[PDB]
Amino acid sequence: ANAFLEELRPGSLERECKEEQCSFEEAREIFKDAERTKLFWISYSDGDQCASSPCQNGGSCKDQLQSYICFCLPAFEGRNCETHKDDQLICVNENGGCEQYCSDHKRSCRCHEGYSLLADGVSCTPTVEYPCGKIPILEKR
Amino acid sequence: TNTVAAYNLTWKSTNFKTILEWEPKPVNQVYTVQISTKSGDWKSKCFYTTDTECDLTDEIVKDVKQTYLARVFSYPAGEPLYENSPEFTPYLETNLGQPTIQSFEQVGTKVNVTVEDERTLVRRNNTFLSLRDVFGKDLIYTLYYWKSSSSGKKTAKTNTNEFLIDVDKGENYCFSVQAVIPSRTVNRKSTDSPVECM
Amino acid sequence: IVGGKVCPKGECPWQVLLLVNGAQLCGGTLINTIWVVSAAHCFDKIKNWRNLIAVLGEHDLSEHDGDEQSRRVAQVIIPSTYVPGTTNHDIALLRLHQPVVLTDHVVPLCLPERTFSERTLAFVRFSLVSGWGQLLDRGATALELMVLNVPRLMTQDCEASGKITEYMFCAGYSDGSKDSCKGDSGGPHATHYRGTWYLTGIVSWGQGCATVGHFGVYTRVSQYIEWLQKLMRSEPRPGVLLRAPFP
Ligand SMILES: *[C@@H]1O[C@H](CO)[C@@H](O)[C@H](O)[C@H]1O
Ligand SMILES: *[C@@H]1O[C@@H](C)[C@@H](O)[C@@H](O)[C@@H]1O
Ligand SMILES: C[As](C)(=O)[O-]
Ligand SMILES: C[As](C)(=O)[O-]
Ligand SMILES: [Ca+2]
Ligand SMILES: [Ca+2]
Ligand SMILES: [Ca+2]
Ligand SMILES: [Ca+2]
Ligand SMILES: [Ca+2]
Ligand SMILES: [Ca+2]
Ligand SMILES: [Ca+2]
Ligand SMILES: [Ca+2]
Repeated sequence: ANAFLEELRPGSLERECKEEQCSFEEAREIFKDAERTKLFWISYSDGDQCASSPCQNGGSCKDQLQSYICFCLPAFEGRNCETHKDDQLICVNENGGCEQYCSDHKRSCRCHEGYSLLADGVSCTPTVEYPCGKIPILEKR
Repeated sequence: TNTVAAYNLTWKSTNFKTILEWEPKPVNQVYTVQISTKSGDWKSKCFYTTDTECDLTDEIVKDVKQTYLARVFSYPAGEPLYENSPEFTPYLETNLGQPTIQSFEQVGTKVNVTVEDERTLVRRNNTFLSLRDVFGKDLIYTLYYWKSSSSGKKTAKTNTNEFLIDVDKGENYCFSVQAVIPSRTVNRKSTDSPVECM
Repeated sequence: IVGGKVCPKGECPWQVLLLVNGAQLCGGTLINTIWVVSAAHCFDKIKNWRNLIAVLGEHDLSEHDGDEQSRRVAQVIIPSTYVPGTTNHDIALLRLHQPVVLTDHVVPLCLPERTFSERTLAFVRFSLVSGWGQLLDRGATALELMVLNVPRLMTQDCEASGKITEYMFCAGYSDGSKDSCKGDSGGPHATHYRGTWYLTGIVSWGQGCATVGHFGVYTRVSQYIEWLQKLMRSEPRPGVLLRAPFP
């Protein structure tokens, strides 16, 4: 930028374009060569997309070319970390965590005949000796 | 009909931050996205969303070497209508993020230029891994440096994140590094980093 | 089964062998002590409905190790919508005259709920198919029970070839190497999910065994869950064949 008698000093990219907001004419004063000046103005014109703080729920942003990327926390996902893992517990989502049958309404798990639902409310276990869909010679001894 | 198939399924990935995008906006319908490997089961993401995008980062970081295929279903609001996305191999197709010159330092007729390690979205060990922890010997950085009084631009390259270049004494230099993977026909080079002068 | 492997004795305890006049007819699937699921086209040419036998615990046809359990088929039930000579609605529900005894070699395959099979099992990629059918296209049948692992395809992808209906689905390889074949019809298409196997398909039909650019077609069992469970609570009619209304 140009303040009182600033242009008496030699131009510097740091003080003028980085520390303040330089114009194309101030950039030309530092690079002199036009072809190299234009190459700088393309990348310089692309601002910091993280200035708006798009990320959410304690996510960190990183500026990119005409875009950005959000580093979400473990329990979060999405372009802006807006999605929570826990708020998706339904039968479409990994069978709702149920080992066998699932039902929407909190989702309720159930078991096929011959099995029975445990205390965890998701796991099934055989109640009979020969439950369906299991190989005895592989689940014995 | 009661539904229309999605289209323009495109992959948007940078530092393994993978986003699937498609069209159009929903009208009397909702979308569900599925993703799998070549021989893996289909896992669903973004269940019945009105969004025309879906973040698949958590699914592909489990193994960035694997080729992934996805599809977008269309439910109204025997099988529902859908559309397949192009195959996607993260390790070979993800865009290299814009590098950043961490620091530079001169000692006489030589200058050292250090590059900041770019953190990726691969959250191994409960922390984001850097760009070099993934590609290793495949990743290199190219340095573009020049004088204000130079005609063209000199170039340097390093297997690490530090350049050890020679300079003309007294002269003022500028710098700009670029991430590169020579073992790539597509997405071979990143975008140029911000300039840093002495 | 083409390009498959011999299923070790006891590792396919739900596989049923159906016979007519002592001759090999078709495969089947034990879903409980009394009822067996199979394909409908296998019963198109039957004359002696009394000479219909279902064997369980079988492995080697050329030997009798004592693990086999034979039962008379009391009642064969098929959808009214089914038409002999066509492919649609190719499923049959058989009632064994007396219940079989469950052993280490005789165990039924779980009949899943509709929603569960449609939401989860349908998206498990690979499933097992087995039977004593031909080992090659227009070849000899197998003596030892063969088994094969194949991936499931959605109808939109399989129609890269409206021949496949909503009561069907494709599965196998279009490379011409691994596929179910003639004689395996009626056999189980079993899908695994968390330590439990479920019935999701029935060997139905195809355009040549292991033909390039084509997959094997299987009856979509999830369509007949309510229909089957309904009949398993019905009073048996005296006639062997019984065309029940569907749905
Ligand atoms: C500012 O924030 C908006 C959304 O909050 C985002 O779209 C822009 O990219 C960012 O700069
Ligand atoms: C940036 O990264 C994310 C993942 C969170 O750890 C934030 O707290 C941090 O500032
Ligand atoms: C290795 As095995 C066919 O005996 O489970
Ligand atoms: C059984 As086909 C119509 O996919 O060749
Ligand atoms: Ca200034
Ligand atoms: Ca100025
Ligand atoms: Ca400064
Ligand atoms: Ca200033
Ligand atoms: Ca100036
Ligand atoms: Ca000036
Ligand atoms: Ca930017
Ligand atoms: Ca035998």
